[PDB]
Amino acid sequence: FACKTANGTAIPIGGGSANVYVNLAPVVNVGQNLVVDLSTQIFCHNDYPETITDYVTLQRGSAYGGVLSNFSGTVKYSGSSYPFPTTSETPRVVYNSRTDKPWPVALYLTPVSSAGGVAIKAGSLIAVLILRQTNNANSDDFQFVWNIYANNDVVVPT
Ligand SMILES: O=C(O)CN(CCN(CC(=O)O)CC(=O)O)CC(=O)O
Repeated sequence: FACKTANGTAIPIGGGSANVYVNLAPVVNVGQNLVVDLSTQIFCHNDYPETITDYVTLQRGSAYGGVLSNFSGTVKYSGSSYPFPTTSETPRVVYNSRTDKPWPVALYLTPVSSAGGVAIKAGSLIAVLILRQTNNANSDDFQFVWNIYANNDVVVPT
């Protein structure tokens, strides 16, 4: 089991970490959601699908910088919604193919009442998402750590 980002950075068997640089909507009004869809940026595959089933969770998601200060969050994982920053590990998603498939994570971020101006600075760390990978054969328990960085400013107009 291994993962890759949309620009080709890999995390190999056994886990590791990588940076993910994401374009964000440059403006988000009070009452609207800023969507950070990681499913178009993070992909994973099972190397030996005839031999083993791999299981994948969002073990935890943390917010940083302007996301932590200026937004109220939820994370959708494989169709279900949870608080973001997270308070529990999600259910497991099955990976059963050598073809890379999306990691089905999206953040829904709406401005807090105090947000105004540049609410996320371009280049800043906005999130760390920990993917936990297990399997149905042995006790392997691997962490794939995704450090999410903003490519551009996000403005909340005032
Ligand atoms: O997980 C696999 O793909 C192969 N499994 C078999 C698990 N299968 C049972 C079966 O194929 O009859 C679970 C499944 O139904 O996918 C071997 C193992 O026990 O580690």
